[PDB]
Amino acid sequence: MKVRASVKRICDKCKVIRRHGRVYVICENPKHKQRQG
Ligand SMILES: [Zn+2]
Repeated sequence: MKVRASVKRICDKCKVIRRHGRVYVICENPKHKQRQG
């Protein structure tokens, strides 16, 4: 899975996760819930 997206942290609550060659962006703020790929 690959997409032209580079989910980066936005505020002091988002965290970039690392999984099967995949990445996620989870945060208390729902506006920062992103995921690479
Ligand atoms: Zn955030």
